[PDB]
Parts: sequence; C-alpha cells; structure tokens
Amino acid sequence: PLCCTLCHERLEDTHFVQCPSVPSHKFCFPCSRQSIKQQGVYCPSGEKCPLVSNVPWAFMQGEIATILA
Amino acid sequence: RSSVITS
Ligand SMILES: [Zn+2]
Ligand SMILES: [Zn+2]
Ligand SMILES: [Zn+2]
Repeated sequence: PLCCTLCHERLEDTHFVQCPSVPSHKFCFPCSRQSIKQQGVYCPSGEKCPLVSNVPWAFMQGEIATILA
Repeated sequence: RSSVITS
C-alpha cells in the first residue's frame, strides 16, 4: 500500500523510506524526520526490523542528512 | 545494501 503507515499520506508522486524487511512499513519524509530527531535510528515503525539476517537495520548518516533537508 | 529511500 503506497502511503505512510504512520500518517497515511499517499506516496505515489514522491520519495519515501522503505523498511528493507517489512514491506508495509512505508514512511513519508516528515514521519521519518520525526523518528530520526527523536531516536538520535532504527525502523520508524519501532519494531526494530532487521536487514535482508537478524541484525536490526538503521539509517546511514547520509540517509539521515537527506531526510533532514 | 540498498538505500531505504525510494521513489
Ligand atoms: Zn507520514
Ligand atoms: Zn495508510
Ligand atoms: Zn520496519
């Protein structure tokens, strides 16, 4: 489903964050920005989802910077 | 790993 699983804004014409494990974990950039600023940063769903293994995935610093802009 | 930022 192509909309944010937090704010439920459609993501059909823009960019978003896609959890590598859970397909239904889509997040708009504002929602991703709120999770980054609050976390410090794992999956904005809070389920600390893992990589494509079991170690939980986290935003790279360059991804964090892109979202904040 | 691929970016979580998608379009
Ligand atoms: Zn959202
Ligand atoms: Zn939705
Ligand atoms: Zn997730």
